[PDB]
Amino acid sequence: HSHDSHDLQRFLSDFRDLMSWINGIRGLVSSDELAKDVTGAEALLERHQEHRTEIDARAGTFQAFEQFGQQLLAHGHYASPEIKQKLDILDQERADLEKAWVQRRMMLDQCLELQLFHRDCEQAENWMAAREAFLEDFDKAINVQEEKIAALQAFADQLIAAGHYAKGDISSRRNEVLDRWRRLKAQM
Repeated sequence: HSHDSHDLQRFLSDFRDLMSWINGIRGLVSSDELAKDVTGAEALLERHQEHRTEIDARAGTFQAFEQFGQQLLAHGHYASPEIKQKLDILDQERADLEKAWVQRRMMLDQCLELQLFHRDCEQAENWMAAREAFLEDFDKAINVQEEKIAALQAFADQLIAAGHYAKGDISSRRNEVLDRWRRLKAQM
C-alpha cells in the first residue's frame, strides 16, 4: 500500500513534534533572569531542576524515535538518506539543549554564590556601621567578627579564582570591606 510513505509521514511528524518541544525548552532555558536575593536565587534553581526533570522525562520518547528510525533504516526505506539526516539533526538539537541547560545552571549557581556573598558583606557591614556610631565582652565579640571577615575574604577570593561573572564587583565589595574593617580595627 502506501505503507512506506505512511511510515515516512509518521517519522517526520514525530521528528517535528520533538523538534518543537526542544524549541520550547530551549527558549525557556534562554532566560537571563537572575535573583537579587538568596531566597530568590534558590527558587530560580529549584525551577531549573524541575526543567531538568522535564527534559529527562522525554528520554524514553527520544529513544522510541531513534528505534523507529533504526527500523526504517534496517529495512532499507527508500528515504533512508532523508531519514538519517533527521536523526543527525535531532542528535544535534538534543546535544545543544543539554549544553544550554548546563550553561543556565552555571549562571544560576553563580547567582546564588553572589547573593550569599552579598549577604555576608551586609552582615559584616551592618555590624561595622553600628560600631562606628557609638564611636570585656568586647573581646570575644571582636574575635568573632574577625572570623566572619576572614571567611568573607576567602569566599570572595574563591569566586574570583573560579571565574565569576561578577569578578569586578566581588573583588570591589571585598576590597571595600577589608579596608573599612582595618579602619575600625585601628580606632577600636
